[PDB]
This record gives sequence, C-alpha cells and structure tokens, in this order.
Amino acid sequence: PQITLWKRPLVTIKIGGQLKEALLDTGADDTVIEEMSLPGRWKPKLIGGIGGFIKVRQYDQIIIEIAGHKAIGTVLVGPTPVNIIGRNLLTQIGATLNF
Amino acid sequence: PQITLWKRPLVTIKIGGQLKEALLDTGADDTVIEEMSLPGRWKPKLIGGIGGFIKVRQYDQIIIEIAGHKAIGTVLVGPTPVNIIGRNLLTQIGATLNF
Ligand SMILES: CC(C)CN(C[C@@H](O)[C@H](Cc1ccccc1)NC(=O)O[C@H]1CO[C@H]2OCC[C@H]21)S(=O)(=O)c1ccc(N)cc1
Ligand SMILES: CC(C)CN(C[C@@H](O)[C@H](Cc1ccccc1)NC(=O)O[C@H]1CO[C@H]2OCC[C@H]21)S(=O)(=O)c1ccc(N)cc1
Ligand SMILES: [Cl-]
Ligand SMILES: [Cl-]
Repeated sequence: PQITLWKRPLVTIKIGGQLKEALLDTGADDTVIEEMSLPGRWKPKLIGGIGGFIKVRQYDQIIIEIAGHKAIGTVLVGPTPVNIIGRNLLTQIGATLNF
Repeated sequence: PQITLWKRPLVTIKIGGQLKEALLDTGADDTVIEEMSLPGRWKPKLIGGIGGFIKVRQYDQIIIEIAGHKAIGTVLVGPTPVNIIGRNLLTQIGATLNF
C-alpha cells in the first residue's frame, strides 16, 4: 500500500503463529515487541529511546509476516508500550518513505 | 524523493537561521528537537516513549523547512536523543510510507 500519516501506521503482523498489530516506525533502528515466547537462544540487551533505557531479550532469525509480507530477522522482546517494526525488518519488505 | 531505510532517514531542517538535521519518524506523533535559538517563552508539556515520560517545551506556529518543503506547526524542545520529525509535520509535506 501507500499509507498516509494522519493516524499511527499500524499494520497486522504474524509472529510465533500469533496475529498481533505493530507500528511501522522509520525512527526505530530495530524491531521491539511486547513480552512473548519465541524460539531459540536469546541474548540480553538494552535499548534507549525518549525516556531512557529498557532491558530486552534479543532473538535472532525470527520469521514475521508484516501486512502479508515475509521478513526474517532480529526481534527484541521487552516492556515497550507498543509493538514496533523498525528498519531492520522494513528494509526486508522494501518499505520506503515518499514525498 | 523515495527514501529506503538501510540507514536512518535523516533530512535537512531549517528553523530561523539554523540549519539542522532530523529523523523522519513515522512512529512519532509529535516533532521533538534538542534546542532552538532564542525561541522565547514555551508552554509545558509531557511526552512519553520507550523508557518513560519527559518534560518538553512546546512552541506553536513554527515555520520549518524539511528536506526543501515548507511546514508550519508545533515543535517540542526537550531531551530527545535525536531530533525527530513526527507525523504532525510529515503530513504537511505529503510524506507516505509505501511497500
Ligand atoms: C525516539 C526515537 C529516535 C526512537 N524510538 C522510536 C520512536 O518512533 C518512538 C516509538 C514509540 C511510539 C509510542 C510509544 C513509545 C515509543 N516514538 C516516540 O518516542 O515518539 C514520541 C514523540 O511523539 C510521541 O508519539 C509517540 C511517543 C512520543 S524508540 O521507541 O525509543 C526505539 C529505540 C530503539 C529501537 N530499536 C526501537 C525503538
Ligand atoms: C524482557 C524481559 C523478560 C527481560 N528481562 C528483564 C527482567 O528484569 C524482567 C523484567 C520483567 C518484569 C515483569 C514481567 C516480565 C519481565 N524480570 C523478570 O523476568 O523477573 C522474573 C522474576 O520475577 C518474576 O516475576 C516477574 C517476571 C519474573 S532479562 O531477560 O532478565 C534481561 C536482563 C538484563 C538485560 N539487559 C536484558 C534482559
Ligand atoms: Cl535532505
Ligand atoms: Cl529567548
């Protein structure tokens, strides 16, 4: 699609066999999702935004469907107030900003 | 332009006589920058992100050039780690997210 920005750019995602929704966020370097179970080994990380830092679990090579488009990459899990799709996955679906 | 997301989508911004850069951020409702030169009195506001909530300085009716395009609207000054152009101004310059 072509998504205008009068409201938050939220899309349906599928991760871990579950349908969720997430914000398409060109300001986020990495994808961060609310607490859930994912396969494989994780590594502890910190991410910082407005507000300060949070503790997250880093899982690698996770399959996610974004608005019907498959992407595979790193997913961070932790206490974000909203699920966020960052640039590491937006690049895999060929998302662009246009003006 | 049609901007890919392999690196941060930074663009030139001009406010008054000051040339700066800022992140085009579809995940930000509001535009927030770290400093503006001699901008006068502000109105207090709070905003929240990953991390928690911060006090910012709200300024209305600011004329800002964003990647060559003129916008007029609200700019927040506060402790943001990177200057961000949020949706309140992205809509004025006709930006859309595409995939
Ligand atoms: C501040 C940015 C450079 C970075 N952030 C992405 C950003 O889009 C967040 C994404 C976001 C969105 C909602 C809640 C928390 C975080 N937006 C945000 O803080 O916006 C603030 C200004 O406008 C307001 O509207 C939303 C909150 C306020 S972030 O969420 O801190 C972040 C940082 C690192 C990663 N990997 C993922 C996310
Ligand atoms: C996304 C979180 C689950 C990540 N964890 C953060 C941790 O502080 C959580 C933060 C936390 C807090 C509440 C709910 C989930 C996670 N605490 C926690 O798991 O506490 C456990 C012991 O008490 C039990 O009750 C709460 C969960 C259990 S962590 O994996 O230990 C970890 C630690 C350090 C870093 N940098 C990154 C990750
Ligand atoms: Cl530019
Ligand atoms: Cl002043």
